[PDB]
Amino acid sequence: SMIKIHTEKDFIKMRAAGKLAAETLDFITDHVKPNVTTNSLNDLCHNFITSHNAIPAPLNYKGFPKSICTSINHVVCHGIPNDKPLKNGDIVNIDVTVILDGWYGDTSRMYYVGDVAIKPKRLIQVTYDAMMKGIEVVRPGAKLGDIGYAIQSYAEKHNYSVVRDYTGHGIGRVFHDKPSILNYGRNGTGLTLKEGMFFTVEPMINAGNYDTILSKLDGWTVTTRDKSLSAQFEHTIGVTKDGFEIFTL
Ligand SMILES: [Mn+2]
Ligand SMILES: [Mn+2]
Ligand code: NA
Repeated sequence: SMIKIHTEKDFIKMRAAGKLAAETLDFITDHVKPNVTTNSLNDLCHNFITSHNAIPAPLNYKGFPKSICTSINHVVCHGIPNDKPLKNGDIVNIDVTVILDGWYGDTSRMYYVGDVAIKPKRLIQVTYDAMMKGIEVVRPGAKLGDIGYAIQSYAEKHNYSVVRDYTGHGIGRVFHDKPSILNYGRNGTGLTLKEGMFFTVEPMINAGNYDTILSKLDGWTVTTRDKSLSAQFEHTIGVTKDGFEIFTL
């Protein structure tokens, strides 16, 4: 597979798209509360994005019917906004992608709905830290499998499981580009990271068993086979002379 190598001019564009994607996530926070629907949140983020001269990449992407993904509780990823009210104690991932001047910024976060219990809180914390362990190996000369190994080792040694079938990806003027960034792997295996690569790191971590099911009904929604909670965070990153840069802050 072909890995695109980027110039400084491209980093500039990615910083702007990343920032706008981050700010959308900052913006929606105060709106997440009990008895709000994910449809309301979708419209909020949709209008935030378009009023900043940008396009929501998920809208009609391979038919996806909405502008953001909202994944509640045992939903693992790509949950579709709907009319169901959020409940006190729920956890939700909101995943945004903006296209700004032709360049994609892709990021997701976990949100608490009302007062959340200790177990959900611990799951979210380990997920965030596992993501960061993956990002922290990134530098020219490190190997792609180093990323998945850091994530997997951290999650599993904290007593959680790693979702295998859905991955990070290259990104830039394209939403999903080469290579796949697996969230599991053996250390020191796979292609060599080079200065100027852009990609996402987006691990999904389950409280129960690692096994997931894709909805045949809507074709998008992934849930845990065992109905245990799952959490995810995502950043878009770039490889620099000194390691990594996170664009989605
Ligand atoms: Mn995303
Ligand atoms: Mn992504
Ligand atoms: Na979830």
